[PDB]
Amino acid sequence: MKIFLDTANIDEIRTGVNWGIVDGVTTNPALISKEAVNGKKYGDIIREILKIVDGPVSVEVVSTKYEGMVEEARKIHGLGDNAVVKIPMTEDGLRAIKTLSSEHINTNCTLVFNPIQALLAAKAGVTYVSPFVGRLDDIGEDGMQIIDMIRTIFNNYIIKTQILVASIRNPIHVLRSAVIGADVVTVPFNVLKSLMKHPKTDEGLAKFLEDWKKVSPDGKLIL
Amino acid sequence: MKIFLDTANIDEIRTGVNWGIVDGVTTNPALISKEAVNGKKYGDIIREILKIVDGPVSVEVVSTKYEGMVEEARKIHGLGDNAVVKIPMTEDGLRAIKTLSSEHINTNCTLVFNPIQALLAAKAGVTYVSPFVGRLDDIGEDGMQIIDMIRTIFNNYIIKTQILVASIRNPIHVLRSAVIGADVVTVPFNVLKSLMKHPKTDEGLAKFLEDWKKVSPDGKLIL
Amino acid sequence: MKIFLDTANIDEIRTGVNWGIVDGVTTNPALISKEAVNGKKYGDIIREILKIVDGPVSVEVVSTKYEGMVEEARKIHGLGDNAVVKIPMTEDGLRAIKTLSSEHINTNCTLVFNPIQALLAAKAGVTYVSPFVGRLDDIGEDGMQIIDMIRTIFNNYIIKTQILVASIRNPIHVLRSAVIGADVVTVPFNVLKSLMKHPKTDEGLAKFLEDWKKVSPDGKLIL
Amino acid sequence: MKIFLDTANIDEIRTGVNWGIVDGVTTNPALISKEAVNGKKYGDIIREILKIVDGPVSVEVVSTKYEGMVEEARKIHGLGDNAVVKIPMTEDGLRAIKTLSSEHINTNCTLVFNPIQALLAAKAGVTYVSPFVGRLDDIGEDGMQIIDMIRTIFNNYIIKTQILVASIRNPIHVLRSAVIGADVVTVPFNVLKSLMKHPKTDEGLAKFLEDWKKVSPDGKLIL
Amino acid sequence: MKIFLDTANIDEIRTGVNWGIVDGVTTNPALISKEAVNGKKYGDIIREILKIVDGPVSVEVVSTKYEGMVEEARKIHGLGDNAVVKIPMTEDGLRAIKTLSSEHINTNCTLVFNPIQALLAAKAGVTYVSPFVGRLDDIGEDGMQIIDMIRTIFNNYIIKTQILVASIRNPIHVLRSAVIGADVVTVPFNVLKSLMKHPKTDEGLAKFLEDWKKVSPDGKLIL
Amino acid sequence: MKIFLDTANIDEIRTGVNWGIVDGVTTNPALISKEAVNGKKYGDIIREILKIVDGPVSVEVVSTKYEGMVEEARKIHGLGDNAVVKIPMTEDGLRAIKTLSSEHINTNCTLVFNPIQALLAAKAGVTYVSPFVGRLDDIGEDGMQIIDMIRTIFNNYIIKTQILVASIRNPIHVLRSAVIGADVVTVPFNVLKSLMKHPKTDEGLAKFLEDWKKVSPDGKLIL
Amino acid sequence: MKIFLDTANIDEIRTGVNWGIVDGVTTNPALISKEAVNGKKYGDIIREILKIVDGPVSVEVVSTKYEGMVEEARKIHGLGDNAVVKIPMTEDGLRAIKTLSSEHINTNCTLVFNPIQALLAAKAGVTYVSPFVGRLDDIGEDGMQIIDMIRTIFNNYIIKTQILVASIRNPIHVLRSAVIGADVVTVPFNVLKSLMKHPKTDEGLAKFLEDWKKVSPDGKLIL
Amino acid sequence: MKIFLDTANIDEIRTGVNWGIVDGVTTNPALISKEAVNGKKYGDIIREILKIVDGPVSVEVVSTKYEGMVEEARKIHGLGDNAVVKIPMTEDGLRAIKTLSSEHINTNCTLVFNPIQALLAAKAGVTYVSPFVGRLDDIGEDGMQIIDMIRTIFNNYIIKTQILVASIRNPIHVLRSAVIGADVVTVPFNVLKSLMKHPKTDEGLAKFLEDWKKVSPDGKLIL
Ligand SMILES: *[C@@H](CO)[C@@H](O)[C@H](O)[C@H](O)COP(=O)(O)O
Ligand SMILES: *[C@@H](CO)[C@@H](O)[C@H](O)[C@H](O)COP(=O)(O)O
Ligand SMILES: *[C@@H](CO)[C@@H](O)[C@H](O)[C@H](O)COP(=O)(O)O
Ligand SMILES: *[C@@H](CO)[C@@H](O)[C@H](O)[C@H](O)COP(=O)(O)O
Ligand SMILES: *[C@@H](CO)[C@@H](O)[C@H](O)[C@H](O)COP(=O)(O)O
Ligand SMILES: *[C@@H](CO)[C@@H](O)[C@H](O)[C@H](O)COP(=O)(O)O
Ligand SMILES: *[C@@H](CO)[C@@H](O)[C@H](O)[C@H](O)COP(=O)(O)O
Ligand SMILES: *[C@@H](CO)[C@@H](O)[C@H](O)[C@H](O)COP(=O)(O)O
Repeated sequence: MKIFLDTANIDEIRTGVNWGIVDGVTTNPALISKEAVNGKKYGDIIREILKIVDGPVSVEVVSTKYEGMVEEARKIHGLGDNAVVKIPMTEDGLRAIKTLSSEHINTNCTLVFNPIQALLAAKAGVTYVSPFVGRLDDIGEDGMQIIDMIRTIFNNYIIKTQILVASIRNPIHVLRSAVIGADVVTVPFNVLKSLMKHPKTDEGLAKFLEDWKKVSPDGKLIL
Repeated sequence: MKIFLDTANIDEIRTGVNWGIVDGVTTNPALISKEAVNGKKYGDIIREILKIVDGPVSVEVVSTKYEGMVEEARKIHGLGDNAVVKIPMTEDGLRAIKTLSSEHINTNCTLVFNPIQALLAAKAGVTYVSPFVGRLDDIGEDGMQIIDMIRTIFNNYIIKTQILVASIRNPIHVLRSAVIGADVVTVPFNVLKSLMKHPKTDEGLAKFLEDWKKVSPDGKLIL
Repeated sequence: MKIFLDTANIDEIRTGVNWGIVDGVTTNPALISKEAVNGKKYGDIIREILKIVDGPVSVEVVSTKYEGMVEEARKIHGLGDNAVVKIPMTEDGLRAIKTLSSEHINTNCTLVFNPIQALLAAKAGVTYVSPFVGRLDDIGEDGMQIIDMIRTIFNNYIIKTQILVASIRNPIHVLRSAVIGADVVTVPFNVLKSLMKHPKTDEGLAKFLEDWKKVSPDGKLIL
Repeated sequence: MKIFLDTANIDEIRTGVNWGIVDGVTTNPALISKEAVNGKKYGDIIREILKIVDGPVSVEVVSTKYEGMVEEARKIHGLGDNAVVKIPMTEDGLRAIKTLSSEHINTNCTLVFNPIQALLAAKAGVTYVSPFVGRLDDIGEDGMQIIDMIRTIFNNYIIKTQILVASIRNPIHVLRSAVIGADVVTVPFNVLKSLMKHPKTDEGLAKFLEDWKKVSPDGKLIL
Repeated sequence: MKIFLDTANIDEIRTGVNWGIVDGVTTNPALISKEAVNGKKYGDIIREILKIVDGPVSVEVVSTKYEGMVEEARKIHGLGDNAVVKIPMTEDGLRAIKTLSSEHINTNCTLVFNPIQALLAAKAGVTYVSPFVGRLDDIGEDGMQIIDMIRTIFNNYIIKTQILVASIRNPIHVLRSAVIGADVVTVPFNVLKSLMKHPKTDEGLAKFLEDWKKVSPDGKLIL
Repeated sequence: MKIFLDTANIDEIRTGVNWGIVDGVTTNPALISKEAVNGKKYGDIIREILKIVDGPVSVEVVSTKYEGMVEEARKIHGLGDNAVVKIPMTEDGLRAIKTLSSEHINTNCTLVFNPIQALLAAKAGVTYVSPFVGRLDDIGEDGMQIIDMIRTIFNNYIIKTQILVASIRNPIHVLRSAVIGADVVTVPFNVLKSLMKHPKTDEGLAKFLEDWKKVSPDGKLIL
Repeated sequence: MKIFLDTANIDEIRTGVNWGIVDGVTTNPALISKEAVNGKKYGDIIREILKIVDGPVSVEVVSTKYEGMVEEARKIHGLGDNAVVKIPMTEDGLRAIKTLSSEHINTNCTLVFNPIQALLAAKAGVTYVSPFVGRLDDIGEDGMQIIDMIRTIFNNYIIKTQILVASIRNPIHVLRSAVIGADVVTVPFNVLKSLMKHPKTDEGLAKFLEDWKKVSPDGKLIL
Repeated sequence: MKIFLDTANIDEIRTGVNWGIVDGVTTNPALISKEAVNGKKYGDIIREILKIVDGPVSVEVVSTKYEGMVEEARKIHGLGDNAVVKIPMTEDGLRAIKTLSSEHINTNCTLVFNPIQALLAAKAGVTYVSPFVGRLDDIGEDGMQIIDMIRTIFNNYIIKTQILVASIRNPIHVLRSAVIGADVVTVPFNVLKSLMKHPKTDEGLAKFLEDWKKVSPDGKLIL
């Protein structure tokens, strides 16, 4: 399972990549506008992320019309080969995905909330589909159930579109995604950081360190 | 999963084709007779759909006897290579399917209501079998259970006939067909258009464009 | 399980009542406005339905504010003892239900789309809660799964609010509701009419008539 | 589980009643007309069965209209207190059932092929409902599944209508009805007699009989 | 769960009665004829078992005709109040069971090999029904599945007939009968003795013995 | 299922109670110190919450030693009859719960992370036990599974301690708690507010309002 | 679920009693012989535990013959009304249990390794039966499966013998016993103390007291 | 499944290796410091184990910083080709694993307590990942459930990191690991010794020896 960082915060992206545990980044217009404050331009932020991340970087078009979407998508693609064009699940979005796929531009269909939407995006040739589990949780349905059904549907038809679980809120979204077999999760930094941690890891490390002081006073392993 | 449009209405077909999510069309004598009013003739309707749709186009014979069905099927085949001959599940229909299969004329066995009917159609060599889920629902049995059994039976014997789910009434027939693994669904236009839609997609799109207005006055993505 | 008729059409209600299989009626503002055209007034439609139907008749308030809802609910209550006040699942609607319940005015909480909303309505003391299965089917979620969860939740806490399955589109919504154990279904007239019918009932009746003609050419039973 | 005999053949009924395992009888127009030959009249056949069978005896109306059904029902009732009036699942039949039940005349609703039909018959007050399992088997659906659903539905609502499994063709219909918990099965005579039999019973009897000739030559148990 | 001994050997019964774990006895013509050798008469054997065993003692008739079975059953009854008359699952056997039940003579229907035979014996009023699990195992059918189905059936109808698992061959027949909830098992003596034993029991005692030798060489518990 | 608000924010508590959907409040030392800023005293905050909430108000002791806990608990209890003393799952906490239970002071055992801790608290007589699902989610285990096991354990032993699900982060914790059958959930305000809402409720209300304008221009229900 | 301490060590018993979570004690000749060193005698140990523990205190006989066991059991009973006589699963042990049960001396059958042994002990009238889960684990079978079967068997027959899970090695034996519904677990002291503990309890407690220092310098709760 | 020995005790390792059932060894700082007492040095213990064991030997770094870990890991690697570097699940440990993996130095990520940590370690390229089942049992969570999830996750993504079950306490951890399909278990010596043994193996051997003595008083097989 690949793990993407769901942020436009450059410092978070740097730190996450410096852990070697981040395989790419997803952004969206909200996450970008959060960071485009106090003189920082959205265009510089996008170029900087594309520079520092070796893996895919998902960047969302803002136009709602087919022509504007394909035009913006070609510009996004021109910024670097790791750019992935994020495109909403709409009638025009699907048309744009089909055209862009034929042009060998990688695409990520976003704002997906049920398995049939996901299937339609795959039929259009989309590289990744992003169902939003947290926003489903918000409306009182277990979002992970939609991930499970997409995985089954994609398995049934040997679909090559990757399932990119998005709107992740907690480490159990991540655990359930991995057990289901989703291709990718995208996580906020706070969630990313918690995935490495466990209280018994902390405790066991402290105890081993104390045990070793009985045999080596300076805490080193001299071999 | 392939998605066909279940209509003889030219504008619905034109619209759904232009969306890029319609892989074919199914018709029947009722659908065609609805469009053959105020001047239009059934031959023009059939020829016009064949022209618009690159994928399979299923057209039903009207004869009930073997010889009439085979003669009408050859005339339907003559209209274009993408024509598929729809034939009812009857003794004469099965004989016709076996004859036409040997002539390499694609066939679609219709009016199928249980799994063993579907198996018999497959044994006669039919290209597609169309179980009617909505008409089973109407009589108080969950029509999707028949799709699940047909899928298992066809998997057991490596059967190459495609399951074409028909008499579809709502987007859950479509969801459950995909989870089962049916090869094709054919859907009325009203159903097809709903498949792309979800209120959270609409809410999330409107919110993203509002966020973007905080960094781009004219709502543009300049890169 | 009670079966209500989901219409404001007086001819449909008269017919279903005469069949003896209609235990009540649900209306909403869409249904009522469909009938109050070309002269007929909405207050007259409501009153005629109250007169015809011996069972509960659900009539929805139009105000969105607590004070207006309660005022409208009292005028609804005053039209006849079988009137039930239909109230939307909103903050003001919950407050209205709590007040009307304390006044021994029967209430029906509507526009419910997940099990926790249904629980909230039951906690406000609502007489009936109406989850909309067909509108969930429309957005790609199996609406009956919400009914199943509500039944389990209500069973857990011995809740007395009745589950009134609404937005019903087909006889399998009805079948599954009964298997789950929902208290009420409300159905449109074309669904109601299908519930009695089965092709093997029709076929068996015809056959038994022919059998009887052998021992009695007139077709009567003389005992 | 009560066990009824599904026949109008007086020799079969006598033979089966003579065994102590027959709790009642069901007839229908076909079963009666098969026996009403060679100067034998349907009225005598019915009266004879009523006299010989302590338990319920189900006798089917032939009128298809409400008023004719109620009039035939009362005449059937007048033939004996054990008579039960068999009435088809139609709009007129439901109306007739509701009238007869209020007159304390026992009823049996027949020609039932799905669970919601069975529920409607129970809601009209019918004493017994008879789903036809064999005729469902004939059309490619496992009829016993319908019994299972009706049992669950009736349990959910504490329904007092007895489930009378009809159109029984083999002893596995009977076994499955008992495991489900149906209240009654009605069986043809050939099925009835097979229910007592098993090859290991026969083989065991013969061995014990031979084992006993070792200790007692004449085959007696002198105590 | 009650536990009976399945034998006619007086020494086995005497030994098992000494243990306090045998609740009754079953015999059959094969078992009785094995002990009636070298001048021991079957009449003596039956009387001595009745005297030794406080609980039910099952003794099988030898006639196959109704009158003879009822006559023999009455002689058996007269031998002691704890006598239970064992009667085969046949047409005359069901008739005899019904007659004897009405005479308040306890009965045990034997040579039962499926659940419907067990149901029929229960409907005749039988006190105990004895399905033969070992003989089903012999013919390649898991005999315990029949016990499971009988338990479910008897539970569905609140049947008072006790399930007496017979033809037991090993301790797992016993374990599974207890997990199912059968009322009684009857076991051969070699099975009965095995039920108390387990190698970890034997090992644990020896070790506790050795431990106590450290504290008290005497081997006593002076309190 | 009772719903508590998990906050010490007086404005949130006022608003939640003014919806009639809040059955009590839980606090802890963190939530209280959040509000005890800029001249507001912790003691006034606790008294104010106890004043405005009619249901239970859980207030946590700060002492870690048994004597300090029982002393603080008696002071908390003295502030009002709705006060519940929140006590951590420690050796001294359990001793304090036992003493306080005998004094008829209601208690809430907090910081519970597995089902056996919950059982020990119930054995001590605790009124409520609070397992922390969100903090389990944080460490990579599905916290709701612990709620499920506690419910089963409590069911097994007819335990009267109420399960109070705490550390709730999202509406699916709430839905799963209700399906499991937990006695109480305690939720932050943001979660509380989301429980009432659904996009289809919003949409349906807007549509009904527009439909009614065709029949009543001023949007009122004049009866 | 009752929790007993499985030890003869006086200080462990004293400590666990003072915690309020120990409902009784089990001993065996090995546990006692461990404490009967450096002067202390087994009689003083047994008498001293009986004094400290209000609940049941199980004390094992050392004789292997019926008469010795019954005599030792009467002497154990004489030591206090809370004494329970532990007797192995052997033929003489079962006889002793039956005799002692009639004398109203409470008993505990030990060295039980499968469900049928437990059933036999229950049929002899034993107060508690102790299956050894840890010693089953040692030989490669999951000992908790035996507890689950015993629970089902005892439920089937409304058996009043309490299941006392023994040879417990870890807190998951305890968890699974509670989920199954065993009546009692007996645990070594090391296991008992771990049952109250969890790292997140420790982390959360330390964090709460840190938060409170921001509003109360001396860490006190003044109300 | 490979079986490693989890000890630094050279006498235990020698013994297990001589049995032929030990495929490798795991150590940690606690285990090593237990043996390096009263003269013996830690560097000598490690070297002797590397010499004795032909299979993998896991030796844990003591530094907590990336640079120190890699330096220590290289000195460990240099001691022999069978050395595996054990590295804790921390941010610096993941970085170290990634670096060492690129240097073709085999690694073992330790102190893993949930499936997502195990996934992270596999993504860093670790040779073996060691979840601690016994430490999870200690805190009241069934540690084997984490092994089951890791196996499923690893199967989903065709991950080549081997699952090395650690913190093993009993032979049922071993049994369940094999049923799940874990790649390796590492066991303490007292667990290892039990894996070969079963009381029925011992009993059957004794019996077969007695049987042979009948046909051969010396006890040999002369062929
Ligand atoms: C792009 C899709 O892969 C992502 O940035 C998604 O927009 C977010 O993951 C959605 O998350 P929120 O629901 O928190 O906006
Ligand atoms: C041909 C078979 O695929 C289709 O046109 C079918 O006739 C329809 O799908 C049947 O649907 P209705 O039950 O709505 O006629
Ligand atoms: C009132 C009970 O809430 C009913 O009239 C419901 O409004 C309808 O059943 C909703 O159905 P539609 O989704 O077809 O409007
Ligand atoms: C009356 C209803 O219980 C019965 O006589 C039914 O008509 C028959 O059981 C129907 O059986 P067939 O399918 O064999 O007519
Ligand atoms: C009487 C009925 O309970 C019993 O004695 C049975 O005949 C035997 O249990 C049958 O056993 P076999 O199959 O071993 O004869
Ligand atoms: C008291 C226990 O019922 C509550 O206030 C709990 O402390 C909180 O619910 C714990 O939640 P957090 O994990 O967010 O502190
Ligand atoms: C008596 C029966 O409850 C207990 O003392 C048992 O002897 C022990 O629980 C057995 O445990 P070990 O297997 O550790 O001896
Ligand atoms: C190394 C593999 O990670 C092993 O030595 C582990 O540290 C131990 O198996 C952990 O066991 P304990 O929980 O008994 O220390």
